[PDB]
Amino acid sequence: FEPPPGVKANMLRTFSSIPVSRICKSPNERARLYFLLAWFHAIIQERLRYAPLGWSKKYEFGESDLRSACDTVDTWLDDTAKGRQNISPDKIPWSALKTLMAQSIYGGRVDNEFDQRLLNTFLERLFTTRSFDSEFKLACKVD
Amino acid sequence: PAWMRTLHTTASNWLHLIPQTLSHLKRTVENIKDPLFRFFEREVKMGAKLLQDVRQDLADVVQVCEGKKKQTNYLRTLINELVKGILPRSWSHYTVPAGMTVIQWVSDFSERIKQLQNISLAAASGGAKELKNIHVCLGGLFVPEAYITATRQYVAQANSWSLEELCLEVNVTTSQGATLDACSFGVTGLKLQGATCNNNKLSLSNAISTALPLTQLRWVKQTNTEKKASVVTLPVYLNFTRADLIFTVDFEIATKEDPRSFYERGVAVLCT
Amino acid sequence: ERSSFPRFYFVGDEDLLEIIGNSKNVAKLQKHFKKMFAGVSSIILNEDNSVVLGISSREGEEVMFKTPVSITEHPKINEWLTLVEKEMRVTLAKLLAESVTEVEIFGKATSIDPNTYITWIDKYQAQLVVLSAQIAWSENVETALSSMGGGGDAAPLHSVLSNVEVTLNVLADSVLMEQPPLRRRKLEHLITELVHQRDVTRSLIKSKIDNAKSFEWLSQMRFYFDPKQTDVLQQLSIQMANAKFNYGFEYLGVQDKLVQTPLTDRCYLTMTQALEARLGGSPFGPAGTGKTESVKALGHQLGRFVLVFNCDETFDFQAMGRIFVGLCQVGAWGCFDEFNRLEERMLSAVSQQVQCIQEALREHSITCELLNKQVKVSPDMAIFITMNPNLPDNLKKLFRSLAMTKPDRQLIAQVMLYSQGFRTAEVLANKIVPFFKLCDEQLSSQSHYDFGLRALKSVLVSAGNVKRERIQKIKREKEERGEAVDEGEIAENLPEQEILIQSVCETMVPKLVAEDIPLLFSLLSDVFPGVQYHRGEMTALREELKKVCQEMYLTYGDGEEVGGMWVEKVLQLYQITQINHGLMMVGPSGSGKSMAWRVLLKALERLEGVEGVAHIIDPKAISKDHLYGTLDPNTREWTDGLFTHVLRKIIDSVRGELQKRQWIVFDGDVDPEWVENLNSVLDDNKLLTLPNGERLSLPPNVRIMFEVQDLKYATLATVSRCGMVWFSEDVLSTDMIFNNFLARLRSIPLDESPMLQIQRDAATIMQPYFTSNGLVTKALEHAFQLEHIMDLTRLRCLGSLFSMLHQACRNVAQYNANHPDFPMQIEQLERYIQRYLVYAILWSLSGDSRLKMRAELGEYIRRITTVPLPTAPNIPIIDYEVSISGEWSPWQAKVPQIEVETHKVAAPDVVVPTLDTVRHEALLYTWLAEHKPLVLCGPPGSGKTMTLFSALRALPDMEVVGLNFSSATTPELLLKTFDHYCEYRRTPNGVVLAPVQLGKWLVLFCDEINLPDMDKYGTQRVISFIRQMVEHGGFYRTSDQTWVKLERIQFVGACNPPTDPGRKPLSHRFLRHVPVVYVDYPGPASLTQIYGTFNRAMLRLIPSLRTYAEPLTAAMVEFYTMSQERFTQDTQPHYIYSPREMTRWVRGIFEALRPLETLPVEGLIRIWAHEALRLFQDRLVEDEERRWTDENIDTVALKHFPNIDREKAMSRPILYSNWLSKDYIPVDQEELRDYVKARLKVFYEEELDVPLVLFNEVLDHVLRIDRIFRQPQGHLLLIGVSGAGKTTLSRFVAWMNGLSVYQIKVHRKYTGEDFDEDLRTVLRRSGCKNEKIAFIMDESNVLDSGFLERMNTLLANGEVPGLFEGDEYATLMTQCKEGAQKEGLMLDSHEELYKWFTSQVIRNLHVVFTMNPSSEGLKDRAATSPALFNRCVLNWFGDWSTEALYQVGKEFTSKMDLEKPNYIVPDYMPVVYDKLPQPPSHREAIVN
Ligand SMILES: Nc1ncnc2c1ncn2[C@@H]1O[C@H](COP(=O)(O)OP(=O)(O)OP(=O)(O)O)[C@@H](O)[C@H]1O
Ligand SMILES: Nc1ncnc2c1ncn2[C@@H]1O[C@H](COP(=O)(O)OP(=O)(O)O)[C@@H](O)[C@H]1O
Ligand SMILES: Nc1ncnc2c1ncn2[C@@H]1O[C@H](COP(=O)(O)OP(=O)(O)O)[C@@H](O)[C@H]1O
Ligand SMILES: Nc1ncnc2c1ncn2[C@@H]1O[C@H](COP(=O)(O)OP(=O)(O)O)[C@@H](O)[C@H]1O
Repeated sequence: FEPPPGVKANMLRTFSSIPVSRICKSPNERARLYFLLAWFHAIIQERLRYAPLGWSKKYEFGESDLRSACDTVDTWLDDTAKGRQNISPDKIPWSALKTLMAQSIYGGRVDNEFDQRLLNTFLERLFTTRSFDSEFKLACKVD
Repeated sequence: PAWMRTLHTTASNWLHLIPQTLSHLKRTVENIKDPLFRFFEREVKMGAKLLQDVRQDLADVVQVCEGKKKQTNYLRTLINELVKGILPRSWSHYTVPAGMTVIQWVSDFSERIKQLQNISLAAASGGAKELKNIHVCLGGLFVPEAYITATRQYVAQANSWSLEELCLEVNVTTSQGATLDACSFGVTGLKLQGATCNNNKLSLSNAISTALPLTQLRWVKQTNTEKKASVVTLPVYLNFTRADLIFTVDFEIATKEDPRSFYERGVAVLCT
Repeated sequence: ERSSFPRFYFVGDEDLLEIIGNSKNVAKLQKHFKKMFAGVSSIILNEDNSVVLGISSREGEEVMFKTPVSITEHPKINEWLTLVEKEMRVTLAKLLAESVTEVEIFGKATSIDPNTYITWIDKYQAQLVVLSAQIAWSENVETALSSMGGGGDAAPLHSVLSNVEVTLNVLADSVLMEQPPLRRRKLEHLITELVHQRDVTRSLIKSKIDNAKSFEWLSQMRFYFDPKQTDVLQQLSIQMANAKFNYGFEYLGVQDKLVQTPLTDRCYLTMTQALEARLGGSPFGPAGTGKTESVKALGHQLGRFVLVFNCDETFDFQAMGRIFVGLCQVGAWGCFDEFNRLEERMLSAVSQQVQCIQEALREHSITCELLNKQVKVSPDMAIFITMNPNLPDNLKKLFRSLAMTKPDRQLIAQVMLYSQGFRTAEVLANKIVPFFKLCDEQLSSQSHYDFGLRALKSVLVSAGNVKRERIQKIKREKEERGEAVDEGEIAENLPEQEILIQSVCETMVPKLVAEDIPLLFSLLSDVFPGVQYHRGEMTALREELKKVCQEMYLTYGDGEEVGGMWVEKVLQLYQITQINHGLMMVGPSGSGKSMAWRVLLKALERLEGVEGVAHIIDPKAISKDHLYGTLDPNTREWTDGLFTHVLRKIIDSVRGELQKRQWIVFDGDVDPEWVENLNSVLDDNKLLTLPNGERLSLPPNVRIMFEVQDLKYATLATVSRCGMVWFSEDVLSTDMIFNNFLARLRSIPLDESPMLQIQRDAATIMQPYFTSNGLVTKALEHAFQLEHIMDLTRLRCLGSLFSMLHQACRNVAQYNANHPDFPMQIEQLERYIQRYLVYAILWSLSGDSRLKMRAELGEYIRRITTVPLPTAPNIPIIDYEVSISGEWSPWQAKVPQIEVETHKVAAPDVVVPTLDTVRHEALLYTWLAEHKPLVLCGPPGSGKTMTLFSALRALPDMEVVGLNFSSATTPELLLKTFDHYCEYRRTPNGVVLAPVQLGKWLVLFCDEINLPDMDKYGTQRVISFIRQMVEHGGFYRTSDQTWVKLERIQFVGACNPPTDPGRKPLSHRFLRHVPVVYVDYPGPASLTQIYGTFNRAMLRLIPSLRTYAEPLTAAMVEFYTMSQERFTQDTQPHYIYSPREMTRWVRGIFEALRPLETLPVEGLIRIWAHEALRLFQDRLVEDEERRWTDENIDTVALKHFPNIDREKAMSRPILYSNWLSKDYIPVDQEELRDYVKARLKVFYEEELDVPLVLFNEVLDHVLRIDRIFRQPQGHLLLIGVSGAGKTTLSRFVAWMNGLSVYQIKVHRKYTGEDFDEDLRTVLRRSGCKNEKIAFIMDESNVLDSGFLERMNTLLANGEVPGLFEGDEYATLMTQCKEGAQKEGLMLDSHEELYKWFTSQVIRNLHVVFTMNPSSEGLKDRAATSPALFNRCVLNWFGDWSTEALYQVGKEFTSKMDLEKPNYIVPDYMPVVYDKLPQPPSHREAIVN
């Protein structure tokens, strides 16, 4: 049994794995964050197949790292948004998420400096307040 | 057994392929003072030792193949590795891509020995001064980072500067249209994957690899000025496996380009 | 019991039992506190020893409890232990509050007063002051951010940064001037933390952070202190990111602070996130990147004790289990170092254990199953696993990962330089770090080289010490010249690149080889340009070295003078001693390391007035368990090891050894088994940790050095942890050795003065030949060019030459003594000494080579010397000897012509003198006079054991004890021999081992000294032990760990060439002390003489044949020649030939001849041919080899006995048997067949009924095997394909000759003890019963090599002492007493009856070994156990030949009737049977 390749399939598997109640919590923006996380996770995992180019070595960006990232997002959103139904996208602790998922999660396995640079580039591109606009591009010039 | 006959055939073919001998460099006090001569002498000694070991092992394999020699434990292990197509551990003393088989390793070793022979001939004809103006392929050398350090030491000693205050600048130009300055060292064989370099300017391209004609390494005093927003730092890996990081070059991207796109697409310089 | 107060759960059962038994003895509880506390090494009490006043750390810093715990009020051990711990935590919290308040007073200040700051630092602990600074800075930054919360406002945060800056300034002035070492460490830690705080505050200022909740501030490690908190333990909380930890408040004492570099911060963040998420972290990455340290620093900063295990290949479990359950109950962290090195099964087991513990930890987010017990896992427990490249599959989901790819060396330096007080630290760091990168890359690779982080750290600490010393020197100069004293002025005008260069040189130049010294300088010129250093000579030390060298007869020099290099090396050793506590003198043996450090110690004692004491310990000879200490698995008693014993003795300061200078020299090879424990001592912590947990602090005066010749097997860890001094062989030039020998000869008498005058005259005579570029030096240079049987060491040849010259002086003294009227005059003395010197070079430099290279050396020395030499046209000077009259007389005249007694032919004892015999006798006499151990190396046989034995028995006062070393030899054998033949006696010098017999020099002859197997690190334990007693003149008794001085004990060894299979080359360090004499096979002339004597003595039985003695011997030699030329060892492993075969030939001919009163020449030729076939033909494998042997013996017989008839003397059926005739006269094959067929019928009727067909090979085999049984100690190595009938014929012969067959019933569970018991039963069944046993062995019955070792000892001694011991030995004694009473011999003592038992076994017991013809297996069997090839005779059954198959077929298919008259003879008959009848019948065709 193998996971079907495809960003769509990876995102579907990630969304199915996470319980539906957790993604739908008091802050309505939380789900948005989770989606971004899922996308980012998918992208990272889908760059593993092109090991010489997408990275430097086949890192173990497994489901444990995704669970850790979900837990970090949960804790930081609960701390920042103390039982608030809506929170402004700027008020989201973006810096905490970027730093933790660049150094602690997804970065503990990264030993090459340039792989860390690539991870930082991905995090700064995706995790930002500008994502909460309808004009945000998850990718550019795909085809 | 037919495996014995075909191993004889391939051993004879390789013994024909590999060059015969390598000449050690002549020691001299003035040459000893020169750091480039020291590095190249170390490389020559290592290459000659490995070449002699490989040639003697192949001769022993051939003698066993005639039946004139019995397979000792080392010889038996070498024969087993040869038949299975795996690289013998004794032969591999320099860093080698993991997936490379025996035949490619012999070809690479032959090319490296040819380069070393040319280098030794040039050094014997002249000296360290001529040794400075030799265009050397980083992949061909056994330890290219030692060569980078040797160039840094040579530039520091020539101008009486300290090593830590020197920084590296890369000028990618054609071999014919190149200027050999005091601090400039020529390097060939570098290949850029993910981009094309024209007039020392990087442009994104869909080509798998663009061969850099001649890279000039220049050691200059630390200007203590921040690098421009168009400056991108590119790793230089030894082989396509991207397991060895020799050093980092700094290029100027062309206008309308984004350094983040350069980071994402995995643009890198490869020695081979 | 341990469930309540789990903190003392840390210790094992041993310490629990000790604390229970010695609960009232609180003074004996300090070891437990050392075990479980991190920094606390003792508890401070009053004189009554009844109230716990406080705690004290290993450095000497102590903390006084605010409310002392009274032990009297709480007699229970656990109650008062818990009270003490709670008191220590509360008092630490209160002191933290006090120091935080004090530093807050210091905080928010324009300037600080140095005196008040130093007083505050002295008042509190290093950990406490660092924590107070952290708390104050954190609170200040939080207040600044609270003010900034408005946004777009003025920034007093700058002031906070400025505040740090200003206090940093005073620190930069505090460490410049001299401080106590403890306050120095406090200042260093405070400076490191202040630099980190300044850097992070600068980063905050750059980021313009204006919110207290901004993540950039939240990532930084924050401390929060709440006086208002009721619980003092919860007053301090360490919050970083979202993770929160309560401070441990446990006393760390003083620990090494780790500069918090970017990476370490990332590590802090990752591990804190992992611990908050309730799963451990794994900081994987290369070696020396901070993996372990970073974990320890994180644990200490939280106030916790980390237990860092070592996961070496040799790893303990029960200790690991107890230590791990102790940590689990305690809650202290546990770190694993290099997890991947563990064995796969070991890895799986430990991974399962940590999986269970981690699952328990996550469940707590509570007891778990550990060692079949319930262990309460505290929530604070954490586990870290450092790896080197992955985690086991069962742990990949339970542990976060982190990459320690590369440490921040450029910062680590800068920060440590600012800690030492260096100005311009940034430039110095940016220079030093790339310089060490260059050293690690550009310098040639060596085993002892090390340029890692630990090096940088040390080098920089040494640089700080050097700068402080230079500051003090300039201050003293200013005090003496003028009075203007200003520390800042001295510091400002002080060059600092020069200080760094000097420290780098003092630390690294000693370890550099001769070629790498200039390169380093060039490297410095590349990194520190234009700045040079000059080494400061130690004039007082140079004078003391000169005096000590004069006193010890060593050559001393300065600079380019002779001995200058050695003096510089001694000075470098002194510098390394000054700047390190752990030394390593690496260099080839003979470089003067031992004498270098001895002379340095003596000079230091005579200079500084501090008397030095040196303890020399050999680590490899002793056992590691005895080296460090033994903990009983059951009684749990701790007996300190040799190193532990001497360290505890030094620490105890019983006789002022703390005042003294103690040097523990680990003379011997180093391997990563024992030194792993020493890794905890060689670091900056300087403590010895024992498996019981008791840790001993290393005193400052103690220095640990490893006088080790090579470092090819030592790990990089130990290489990096101690200073290195390289002693190249060029350090000790030959002229120095010559000068030392001449000075010792001129100064000390040889006996212990007339002979002193003789020695002075001899030294004057040989002074011209011992000069530089003299005769001896050129001869030695030429001798190194030759080939030698063993490895050539310069000191070996020089020592042998010096010993032989001492013998020359003794001969001169003896001549003078025996001629009182005319003492030898000066001219004869010069002639004698010159000629003896030439002979001495000849027999010393080439005494271990073949005759051809001996002749080559003779020709070379004849060419180069001027001493008069013999004028023999072709005879080399070696066959010549130097008479006491100073004349060259031939050795042949010294050779007599003795006629052995007729009954004494081929006897074991008799030795026929010859040229080699007399020459080796003289050499042995000389090397035995000086008691110098020597090794007789030569091919098997070759007359080595007997030549030595004859010399030793000729010597009257030197008894001999033989010890057959095997591949499993261990020093316990030597200890057993020592306690068997010698005794320990208490003398004023000390305990001394001496022979029980007075006035006797016990010679421990070792039959196979190179046979013992070497360890995986190229070390032979017995060889190291022998070297130890030979060079140190004694060893170490491990029962009480005391130096035993050997008295009247000397060693002599013999061995086959190391090139032979199963032979390991000896150590060069050992070979230095033992001259090697090469006893080659006797030449054709020597064999001719020796065996002509034997034949002449033999043939005296029959005078009518006497005149044939001369040719027969020649023939016996002649044929033998081509044998050794034809069946060389290359063809087959057992194709060896020696004079032993010729001796067996002579013995067999004599045994055949003794019965017979008269016998013609043809009968003698028949006997000789029979013996030649039975010796030089059965060993053969191929048929053509046997045909060649038969044809060659035929040709030899006609060549040497021409006037004989070939048909009678050399009849093809050569069958000799005593079955039919009473005497051993040849018998016809048919009559022998009939008799053995009748015996086979009786065999069927009585024993097992298996039909045996009697083909002609069976006759020969049943004859040879019977021959072997009839001879005493008849042992056979039957070789043949299985089923050919080796056991079948062995049982048959044993039954016929009355020997009872005994085979061992071997199964899978047949252990070594079962085989030992069977051997004991057989020994009882053979000697105690006088009943001959045929012992049936097959290699299938062999399940282990130990079986072969016991059999080897049995074959080589006729018995094995190992089997029979204690009650078993007493039962044997009773049995042999009864047996001797029955046979008629009355013996009382155990020794005489044991010897009678050995004689009975050697005459009765007969062991046979059956094996299949595996040629490679044959070689391995020969190499592993030499006895099966030494004296055991082996036959080649092989497979049944074509004739044999034909006879088997006919005899078995005789019953069936393949008689077909319709059969017609074909034109072509495919004949395969050699003797097939010309008409094939149908039955014949079927058998064919
Ligand atoms: N300075 C010196 N001048 C003259 N002779 C010396 C000097 N130093 C040592 N020797 C002599 O040279 C030899 C060196 O022996 P030493 O044991 O010191 O060497 P080593 O290298 O330590 O050997 P090992 O490691 O086996 O102990 C001895 O014979 C000693 O007497
Ligand atoms: N951040 C640091 N600050 C100070 N010293 C450090 C730091 N990182 C590493 N070191 C030093 O580098 C060496 C590495 O030793 P260790 O931590 O055992 O490495 P590893 O576990 O990778 O083998 C030690 O001497 C340690 O003190
Ligand atoms: N000079 C000699 N006189 C008498 N026998 C000798 C002489 N030289 C050699 N031999 C014979 O050679 C054999 C030598 O065997 P041995 O010295 O015991 O072997 P190893 O020294 O290997 O134990 C002896 O059996 C002895 O009979
Ligand atoms: N001379 C012989 N004639 C007939 N059979 C024989 C003879 N020698 C051995 N055998 C056969 O060999 C068998 C036993 O072989 P054994 O001696 O145990 O083999 P190994 O040589 O391994 O000891 C017996 O069953 C017997 O029949």
